[PDB]
Formats: sequence, structure tokens, C-alpha cells
Amino acid sequence: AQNPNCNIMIFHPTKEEFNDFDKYIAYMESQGAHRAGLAKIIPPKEWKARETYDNISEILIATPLQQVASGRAGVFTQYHKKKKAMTVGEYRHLANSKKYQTPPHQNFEDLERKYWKNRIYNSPIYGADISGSLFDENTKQWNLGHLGTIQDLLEKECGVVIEGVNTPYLYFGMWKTTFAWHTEDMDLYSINYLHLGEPKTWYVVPPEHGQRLERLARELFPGSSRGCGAFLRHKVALISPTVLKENGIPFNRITQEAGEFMVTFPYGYHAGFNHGFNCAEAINFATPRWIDYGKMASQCSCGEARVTFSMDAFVRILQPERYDLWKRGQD
Ligand SMILES: O=C(O)CNC(=O)C(=O)O
Ligand SMILES: [Mg+2]
Ligand code: NI
Ligand SMILES: [Zn+2]
Repeated sequence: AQNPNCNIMIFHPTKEEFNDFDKYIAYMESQGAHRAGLAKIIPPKEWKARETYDNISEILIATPLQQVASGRAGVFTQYHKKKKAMTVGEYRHLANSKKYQTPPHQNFEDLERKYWKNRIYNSPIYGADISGSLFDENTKQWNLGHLGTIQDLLEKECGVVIEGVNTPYLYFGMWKTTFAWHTEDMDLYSINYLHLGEPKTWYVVPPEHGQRLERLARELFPGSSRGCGAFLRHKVALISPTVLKENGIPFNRITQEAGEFMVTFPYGYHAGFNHGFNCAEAINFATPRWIDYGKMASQCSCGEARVTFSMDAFVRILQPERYDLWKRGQD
């Protein structure tokens, strides 16, 4: 078995290897990459996502989210308070302000220490989940707006034609903006490209150990667990590396820099934080190997998780027994 310790693997495809996206994902899996839950892909030196980032300031962040924490430094939840609209240029100025800017630090490990010590005492503002793309239309390789759709994959594997669409999302971050512990909708893959700015640190639990993280989370968030049998679908709970180590949960960490892709694999729990002003693009995708994960994915039916239009068909076809309860949660 390849990669039996479930380490995060880093790949350096050549320009020739960068042509066929599906084939390269399958290659990475042949080397055991998926066992970690997360992989990094450094694009060939010849590749670029677009020519420059000099003209993005007028993108609108219609609903910036202030991420307010509750709990203790290593075990906390966050809620999202909606703020007034602002442009990307206005958000960048805010990120760079004395109130929100990255503090002085020695290296990524020192900044990580400071994050976990101090995150809860601040409320950073995240421009998350903005439909759109920064890839040039002429970028033919690893263009996250031109990937094969999940609906087409389901139809190719299973024969059933379904409604729905699959488009990318932009994320504008600042110091301490936080992504809570989660797997993707329907335990899909994700791919994330860091277009510009400061890094993003990731934590990940191997898919084969995801239930260990779930059991810890039920212990640490006992009211939330009574409320919902899949409350990590709410995407609000944080647990630090120190607390994971104290509880014997297997995990890994890695820092993504501008110009790099990360892939999350089915049922790979992940969480993380941004180092400073940045912009990322991400989308969900599927492969043949996903189908079995999609059939077994947990679901939130309490009403909190509320998701896209296109998840309806995935539940309806892959999980017909669960469909009626889940749809009630949507309505
Ligand atoms: O970058 C972020 O805030 C969160 N991204 C992801 O969870 C992802 O790409 O799967
Ligand atoms: Mg613009
Ligand atoms: Ni994710
Ligand atoms: Zn729920």
C-alpha cells in the first residue's frame, strides 16, 4: 500500500503532465496521495493562471463575514456576522490596517503559534464564497472554471442525467480568517488555487481516520452534537493541533503559498487559516472513486447546513432513503 503513514505529498508535474487533469489526479492516487486527505501541486514553471492581478480591485464582496469566536483558545466555534458590501480594493486596505494586519513574526511556525494563542480575541473579516473566477480564459491547463462537471461525472459513471451546475468560488482573506473543520458537500474532492498574497495554513485528518475526529468533536461540542448528528456540516468548529495531539487524533499540516494548488480528497477533514491579505479560488470535483464516498456521506437535516441547488440531485440519486429527511432540512 502506497503512503501508509498518510503523509501529505507534494507534486511537481511537468508541462506535459499538466495537460490532462483527470489523469494526473489518478496518478497522484496511484502514489497514495489521497491517504493524507490533502496534497499540494506546484505547477510547472511555464504555467500561469493569468497575466497580472493589477486589475481586481473593483470585484465586489457583497457580504463580507466577520468571524466571531466563542470558547477557549484551542476549542472554539465561530459565527459569521454579515457586514456591509465592499470592493476588493477596500477590503485589501482594511486587511492592511493596524487593527487587522499580520503581526511581526519570525517564520511560519511562530505565526502559527500566535494564531492559536490569540485567534479568539479578534474578529477578522472574510470575503468568502463569491461566485466567479480569476483564471484567464486562455489558460488551458488546471483552469478551475473549465473542469469536467460533477453532474457529467455522475452521468458517465451511473448513466443518470441530472440537473445542476458546478462553478468556482473566490475567497478574499486576511490575517486570522479561519476555515472550520469540515469535509466537502457529499464528501466530494476540492481543489484550491492561491492566486495572490499571503499564505494559507492547512490541517487535515486522513480519510481512514475521519471518524476519530468526529468522535472527539462530539465530546468537545456536546450541545451541538445533541442538536445534529452531522454538526461538522455547519462549518463552525475549531480544534487546535495541540488539542488534537492531546487526544491522539492523527493529522498533518502544511502551508500553501501563492501560485500553488491544494487538492482535498473525499472524506478528508480539513481546517486552516490565512496569514494575511490573500485571494484563493476553489471548486468541488468528482472522479470515479468518489461515487462510493458520495453514497455514504453524512448529512445534516437539522436545517443549519443549507447548501446549493445542485446537491439535491446528488442526495436524490445516491441516497434515496435519506432524501425526504434531508430535503425537509433544506425547507
Ligand atoms: O480557503 C478556504 O477558506 C476554505 N477552502 C476549502 O475548504 C477548500 O478549498 O476545500
Ligand atoms: Mg476589478
Ligand atoms: Ni474545503
Ligand atoms: Zn445540522
